[PDB]
Order: sequence, then C-alpha cells, then structure tokens
Amino acid sequence: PSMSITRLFPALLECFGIVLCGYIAGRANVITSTQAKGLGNFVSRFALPALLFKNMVVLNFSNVDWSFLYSILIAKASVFFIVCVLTLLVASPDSRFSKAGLFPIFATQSNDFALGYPIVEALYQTTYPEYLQYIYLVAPISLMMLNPIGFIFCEIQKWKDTQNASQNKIKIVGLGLLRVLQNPIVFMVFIGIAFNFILDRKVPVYVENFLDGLGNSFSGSALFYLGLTMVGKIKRLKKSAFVVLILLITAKLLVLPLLCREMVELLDKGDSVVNHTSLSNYAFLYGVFPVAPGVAIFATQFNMEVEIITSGMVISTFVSAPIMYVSAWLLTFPTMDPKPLAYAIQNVSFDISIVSLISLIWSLAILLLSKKYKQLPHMLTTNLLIAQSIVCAGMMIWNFVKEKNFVGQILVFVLLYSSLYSTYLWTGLLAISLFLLKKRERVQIPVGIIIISGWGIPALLVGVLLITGKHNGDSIDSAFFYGKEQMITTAVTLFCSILIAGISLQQLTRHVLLCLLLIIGLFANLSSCLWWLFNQEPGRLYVELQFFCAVFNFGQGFISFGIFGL
Amino acid sequence: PSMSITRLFPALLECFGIVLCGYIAGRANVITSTQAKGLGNFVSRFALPALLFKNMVVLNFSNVDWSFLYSILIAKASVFFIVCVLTLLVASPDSRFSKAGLFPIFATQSNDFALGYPIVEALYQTTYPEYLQYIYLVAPISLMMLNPIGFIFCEIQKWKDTQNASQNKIKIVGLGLLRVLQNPIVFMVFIGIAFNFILDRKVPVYVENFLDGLGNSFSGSALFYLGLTMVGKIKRLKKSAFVVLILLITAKLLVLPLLCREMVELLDKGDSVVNHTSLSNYAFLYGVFPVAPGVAIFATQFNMEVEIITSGMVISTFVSAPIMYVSAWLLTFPTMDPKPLAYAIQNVSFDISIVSLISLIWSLAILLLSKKYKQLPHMLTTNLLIAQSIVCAGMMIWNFVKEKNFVGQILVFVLLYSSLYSTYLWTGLLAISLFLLKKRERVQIPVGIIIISGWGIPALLVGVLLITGKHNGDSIDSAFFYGKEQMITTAVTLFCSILIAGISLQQLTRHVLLCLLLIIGLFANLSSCLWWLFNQEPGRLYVELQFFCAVFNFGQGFISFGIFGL
Repeated sequence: PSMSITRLFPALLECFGIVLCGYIAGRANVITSTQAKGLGNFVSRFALPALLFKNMVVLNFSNVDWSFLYSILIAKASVFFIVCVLTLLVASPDSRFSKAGLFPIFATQSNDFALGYPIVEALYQTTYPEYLQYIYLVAPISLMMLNPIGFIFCEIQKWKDTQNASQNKIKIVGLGLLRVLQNPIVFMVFIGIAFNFILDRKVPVYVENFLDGLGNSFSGSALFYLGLTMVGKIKRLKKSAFVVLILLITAKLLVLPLLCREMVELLDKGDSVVNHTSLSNYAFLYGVFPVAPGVAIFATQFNMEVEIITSGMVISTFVSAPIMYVSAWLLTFPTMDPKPLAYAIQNVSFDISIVSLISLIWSLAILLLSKKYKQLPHMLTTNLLIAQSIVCAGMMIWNFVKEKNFVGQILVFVLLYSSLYSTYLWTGLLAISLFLLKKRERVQIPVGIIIISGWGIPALLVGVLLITGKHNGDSIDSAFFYGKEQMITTAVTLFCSILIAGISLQQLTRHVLLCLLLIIGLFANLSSCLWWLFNQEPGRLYVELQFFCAVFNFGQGFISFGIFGL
Repeated sequence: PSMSITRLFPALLECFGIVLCGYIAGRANVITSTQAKGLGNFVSRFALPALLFKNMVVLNFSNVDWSFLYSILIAKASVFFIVCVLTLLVASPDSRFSKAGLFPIFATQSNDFALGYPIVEALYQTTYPEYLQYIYLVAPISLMMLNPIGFIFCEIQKWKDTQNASQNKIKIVGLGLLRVLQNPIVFMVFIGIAFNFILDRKVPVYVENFLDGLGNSFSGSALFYLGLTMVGKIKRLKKSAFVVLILLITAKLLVLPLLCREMVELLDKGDSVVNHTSLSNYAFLYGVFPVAPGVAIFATQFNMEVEIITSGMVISTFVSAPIMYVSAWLLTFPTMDPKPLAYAIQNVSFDISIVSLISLIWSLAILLLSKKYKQLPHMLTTNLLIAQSIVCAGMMIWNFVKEKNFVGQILVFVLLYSSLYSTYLWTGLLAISLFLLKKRERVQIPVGIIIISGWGIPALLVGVLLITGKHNGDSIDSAFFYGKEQMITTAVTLFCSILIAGISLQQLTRHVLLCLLLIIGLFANLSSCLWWLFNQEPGRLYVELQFFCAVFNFGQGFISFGIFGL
C-alpha cells in the first residue's frame, strides 16, 4: 500500500554511483582543478539558486502544515544546545570556543539538497508528493537560526586569538550576521519569498525553461563535485580524535532521528493515525541524512580544525547509506503481513548479496594478484572469502529460482547451505589457526587436512540433513525449507563453532579483528535459532532478529571487505 | 484661517537662539571636548533612536497618503541625477569620482529632524497636525535609496586611490551597503516597523515614559551640539571653490523647492483645491530646509573634501532662515484680504526691524569701541548706521503707536521718515565722498557742511511735506499717511540720490561694496513708487513689490552688519 519502499534501493544506486564515478575520475588524474572549480562554481552560484527559486515561486503556503517545521527546528535546536554545552564543559579552554563553534553546527546542518532530495522523491513521488516541498523549508530556516550562533563563537575565538580588547560584542555579532547573510542561500530564499509575494503564485514562461534547465542538472553536478572533493582528505588521526568523531557521528545518526520521532509524536495530535505514522516515518528518515560539505567550507574559511570536520563529513556520507537503508526497512516491517515480510527479507537479502558480491570479487582479485596466499594464514582466509562469494551467488540464484525449477531448487539449496555452513565452521577454523600460531610452536600445520575438513564436514552435514530431512517447498524462506531438523543442525553448528572460537580466544591483528567481529553475528544467529525452538508461539520481537540475522549472513563479506580490503 | 503663520517667527527665535547660545558657550573655552562628545553620543545613540521609535510605533499606515512620498523622492532623485551628471561632466578626472560621490548627497540630505521639525510643528500643530508624521517618512526612505549610490562612488574613488585591480564591483557594492546600513537610523527604522507590526499599534507603558524623556530633550541637545560643531570650521577658500559652493547652495534652496512644487501639483489630482494648495505649501517649505551635518560626518570618515562640505553646511544653516521666512510669508500673501496683507507687512517689518536693531547696536558698539571713526570716511558711515538704528526704532514705536495717540503718531512719523530719507540721501553722500577720495585731490573735505546737509535736507523735506500735505490717518501703512504728496517726495528723493550714486560711480573696498549693494534696493523703491503713480489701477504684482521694498527699507542694516561687522 503506502510507503513504496521498492524504489528506495535503485535511488541509492544512482546516488552513490555518481559519487564513485566522480571519485574514480578524480584519483585517475583525468579531471584537474580547473574544470572541477568551474563545476563547483556552477553548482554554487547558478544551479542551486535556480532550483530553489523554481521550487519556492510555487509553494502554496495556504495549505502547509507547520507542525513539521516546529518539530524539526526544536529538535535541531535541542541537539545544538546539548552539543554546545557538552563541548564547553569538556573542551580545554585553550581553543574551547572554536570547538563550541564548529562542532555543534556539524550536528545540525545536513546534505538535504543534493543527497536527501533524490531519496525523498524516490520514496514519496506518488504516495505523498507534498513531502517534497518541506525539504526547502528545513535547511534555510534552520540555517537562519542555529548556524549564526555558532559563527559568533568562532569570531569570539578569533577575537581571543587576536587579543584585541578594543573590539566589542556589537562588532562580533555584526561580523557573524554578515557572514551568515553572505551565504547565498539565505538571500535567494528571501528574494524567492519576495517574488512569490509579488507575482501571486506565477512563473514567467520566458525564464521557466531556463530555470528548469539549470535546476535539473544541479543534482548530478553537485554529487560529482562532492565525489571529486574527497580524493585525498582522509588522514590518520589520534585516539581522542577518533573517539570524539565517533561521538559526533553517533549524535548525527542516532540522536536527532530518535528525538525528532519522539517530539513529532508529542506535538502532533491529529486524527487518521496512519497519517501520523507516515509523518513520523518522514521525520525519522529526514533525521538520518548525512552531513553537507558546507561545514567543511566554513571550517576552511575559518582555518580551524578543517581536517577533523572534513574526515567526519566524508565518513558520514558513506556511513549514512546502510543506516538509512536499514531504517527504512525496519520502519516498514511493522505495517505488513508475514508473507510481505518474507518478500521484503528476500529483497533485502538480494540487495546486500549483490553489493557484497561486488565487494568480494574485488577483494578476491586484490588478494589473488597480491600472491600473498602462499603463506599462513592467508590461503584459508581466501577460501573463506570464496565461500562467502559462493553463498552470495546462491542468494542470487535462489531468489531467481525460488519457484522456477525443482531439481535446480534442491541443488541450489544444497550448495548454498553448504557454503554458508562452511563459513560458520571456517570462523572457528581461523580461530584454531590463530590460537595455534599464538603457541609459537615449530610444528607442521596440516594445511591439507584442515582445508579438506573445512570443506567436507559442512557438505557431510548438508547431505545427512537432506537424507534425514523432509522436503517442504511451501516455505518462501530458505531456513524453513525442511522444518525443524535444518535449524537444529544450524544451531548445533553455531554452538560448536562458537565454542571453538571461545576456546581459541604477518598481519595477525587483521585476522584477530575478523575473529572478533564475526562471532557477534554468530551470537545473533544462535539467539535467533534458540528463540524459535524454545518459543514455538510467535512473539512481537522475532522480526528484527530475522532481519539482522539475514543482514549478517548475507552481507558479512562487507566485514572482510573493510578489514581485508586495504 | 488656515496656515497660522504668526507662530513661525517665535519658533525661529528659539531654534537659532539655541544655536547661538551653543556657539557662545563654545568660543568662550567654557565647554570642552569631553562633555561635547558626551552630548553628541547621547544625541546620536540615545535621544534620536528613542524619538524615532516613539513616533514610528504609532503611525496609522491605513490613512497615510503616499502622493507626498512619491513626489518628494522623485524630486530628490531627479535633483541627485542632475547634480551627479553635471559633476561627472565638469569635474576633472583626477578626483572626479569623489566629487560625484559627496557633492550630490549634499543636495538631497537635509536637517529635517533637529531643525525642520520645530518649524513644521509650530506651523501645523492645530491646523494640519498629520503633517508632523510625514517628516519621519522622508529622511530614512530617501536615505535608503539616494545616499547608498553616492557611497559606492566614494568607494570607487578609494579603489582608484588604491590601484588594486583585484577588487571587483561586488566587494565595492557590499562595502557601500554595509556603510549605509551601518548608519543607526536605518535599523532603528526597521526595528520600529517590526515593532509596529508585532504590537498592533500599542506602546508599552513601562517604557513610554522613558521614551518620552529621551525624545523630548533630543531637539535642544542636537541644536546645542550643532552650535558647538561650528566654532572654527570656516576658512578662506578659492574663487572656484566659492563659485561651486554658491552653485550648490542655489541648487539646495532654489531647485528642489520649485521642482517639488511643480511635480506635487502634477502628480496630485484630488478635489477641494484648498487642500492641494496646502499640500504644495508643505512641500515647498520642506524643500527649503537646510543641510544636515551627516554629510559632514560622511566626508570626515571618507577624509575627502571635508572643509568645503563643512563650510557649505554651516553657511546653509544660517542662510536657510531668511529664505524660509520670506517663502512662508510670500506663499501666505495670495490667500488674504488687503487689510490682512497690511497687518502681515507690519508684522514682518517689526520682525526684521528688531533683528536689525540687534545687529545695528552690535555694530555701533564695535565701531565706537574701535575709535576708528575719527578719519575719513568712517564718521559718516557711523552716522548712516545711527540713522538706520533710529528708523528701525521708529518701526518699533510706530507699530506700537499705530492707533494709540495722535500727537505721538505725528511726531513718530516725522522722525521716522526723517531718518529714512536721511539714509536715502546718505547713500548718495557716501557715493560723492568715495568719488572725491578717488580723485586723490589734496583738498579739505567740508565734513561739517556735508554732515549738517545730510541731516538737514531730509528734515526740511519732511517739514515741507507736513506743511503742504494733508493728514489721512485711516491708512494702516506709513507710506499712505498723507497720500500722493509723500511718495512723490520719496520718488524725487530716490531719483536724486540714485543719480548722485550713478554720477559718483583705508578700507575703500568695503565702502564701495556698500555703495553697490544699497542701490539695488534703491531701484526696487523707485520701481515701486513709479508703478503706483503710473498704474493707478491695482495689478496682481504689487504685493511682492511692497514686501521686498519693506524688507529692504527695514532690514537694510543687515547689509552693513555683514559688510561693516567683521
């Protein structure tokens, strides 16, 4: 029914494909500074003003609900206040004012124009089109209130950097207001409001085509410039810098969205509760949008703490996608029938599976071209990567052959769960291998025996499961293909491999990081299976259990991509 | 009826008495820079903002005619354009942009707050009170449009003074707008408009008393500061500087008022033609207001051509009063009955007479304390000054004894016209004396004979006029006391003395300047008398003839004050 989520995935595909294409053109020394600066100037001075003007000349103020506006600004202001007070209490007074100036604006300004708008239109084009007009009401008005405050703090820092007591507060506040009004968007917003008032909701035809042409190309050009502006801005930082950056990011993506949810539910008191639920969905999806590069520009012009802000922004752009994706799906689950939930879990499984295939074949190509798998413990890690690639390809085929052929279905199921169980076991096998290398014992490693075991016991369990199991082809989910016996086997497999990991626990640090991260998802799987078997009756909690288990099982290769990928 | 002009004179009295008191406290080294700067800061930052805020919170926009506003701004803009184009065509390009920046703003900004408001309230308190609310609509709004333009020209000059081609037009226009918005009045006007919108035409009682206290003392303090700020800013300039200054002043006081009249008559098309006439009167009296010191401050901060602007402003303040006075009276004459016109001419005669008495006794005290009247040609000039003082005192008594006593009336009339005719003759006597000194002849000057003649022939003519004349006490004017015979005698007196001046024509330059300026008024008098005798029927032109003749006859001592006063 409402909230068509199927179109969300393709939109993220083009949105991040443009970014990766820009970055690829960047690091190849193909695109130089000249045309990059030209495109940036075109975006900042021509495309964005035209787009905002065309969207603001037609607004229909007479039928716009301001509960959105009040809710979003109050949530942003509360977040800004919390961040600023925390900064002033924790930061050392040597440069505390600078931090209190640039840190909290990172928590309120978001890339709602180039990035958020494609998703919101892809999700609300035919069901709630009116939502598309609220975005242009958020970024400017918020920028009117919260950002100027931070500005004067920066000026205060600059003032105490100059040690010029002659300057008064009037000059500082004047400079701050001058800086914030010098930002183009505020005065195009003002002129657009003036033109809407003057023209009485009319668009001149002579310039309508020009405005459409300038505004339609804004998104792609802005994303391309963003991709170009992250070629070499990621550098190593200190432990305290990492900690404060993580705190900032968690504030960005976990604090504002939840607060927006709660106080949107608080403020609104309308009827037709479905509309209120959709409103909360819109607010929460809005809260999770990443950080705009405008704060990076502000830091650059202020020439203070530029590197940390740039690193935070570039990391936030990448981290936003999985979180907003899981958010959209998790919010969609409660209002669906169990068979639609099964369809949704297959869909997300395919999506994460294909992305993970891209990651895994990239990693396998890198490792094979490195020729570093001849010595321990790399060959078994490559074998585990191969098992991941095979199980993800099994996801792909199985979703393609769910109800296509019979014998194909059984063979695909057998190979699929063989590879999956091989990954489960190989986690514990790498645990044992790392533990025995830790012993520093000059004893030969039975590499052939361990690899044949790691590929044979999973196959043997799959075969005996097929022999003892009973076929049940009416279950869409692969877990319930035969019934109790399969997930009893999976539970005992999990229990065994996890005990192996626990008793067990040259880039050994990389391997031990992997041998730590994998077992959390392993506990997730054990908890899911033990919950299903102990609790025959269905609770109101297994939906996110199933979703997280599928996500881990079917995108765990992302972990190896992150760790064994650079 | 309407346009009560009687209260105009006293208002000018206090307005310029405050100025002279401030100047007198200034040159006595009694008031120093400290309290002067304190009072100036109080006026600029506290009194004026409070006054404008209290007058702007209550405005009643619903019933304000904007024909005034359109008319006044279009006239000011036309004047500004004419001045700027003339400046750019005539000024040499060495510093032409600076001139085109500061010269035309001198022609549009006026002292409408401290100076004009007392006159407009004194003339329009009970008849057209609403007029008082238009003043605060003129100065800011005009300052919004015309002055900023000039600013960028100054910046252009500064830019070409720096020879920095890196700066673009955007920076220059930004600096100009920053300077003009930095002026306090614009943002108190904006905040006052905002408060009027918010409070829905209400004034808080808790601050109403404070606002009244701050705004009531603004006028006196501003006039006092203005008087202090002219102690030593008048210096000698060159001939071209004098010529351009005279051109500027004539533009100030003759161009804007007439243009405002004509295009106010053009734009308005309302009924009840009396209202339109009053509107034109208001516009013309507004156009004649002097120059505010704000342009002097602008020149000082720009540090360009400060002396010429300051001299022009300080001269304009003094020159404004006689011109606005004669304007008010001349505009009032057409709509009155002949007996009210006679009353008005007696009133203006008394006013100019008492001011001229102040001037004449000051000059006589200076000359007598100088002891420079022992040598030619000073004693006869002192005698002429004495005759002026006596004839002005005769004005005073005669207006006091117009219908009080009979024998007093005849004796006052006799002495009065004796002194007046003595002045007429003594003009020609000084002409003869200067001509005979020009001869460079070592011949004794019959000083006793010439002085006894100069005091005796006028008395003899008065006596024979009394003997041959017929008393007619029903005429309010002194000219028509007896009838034809008196002004036949005056006409022959004028004709004789003026032929003496023509055939005739050590500070001889001062004397010849006097012996040039006096005879213009002499022609005015001859023209008036010959017009009355040749044209028995009354035309529609003798009103200004009579007014100018009375003004000359009864304030000619102002001429000797200006020339024989320093």
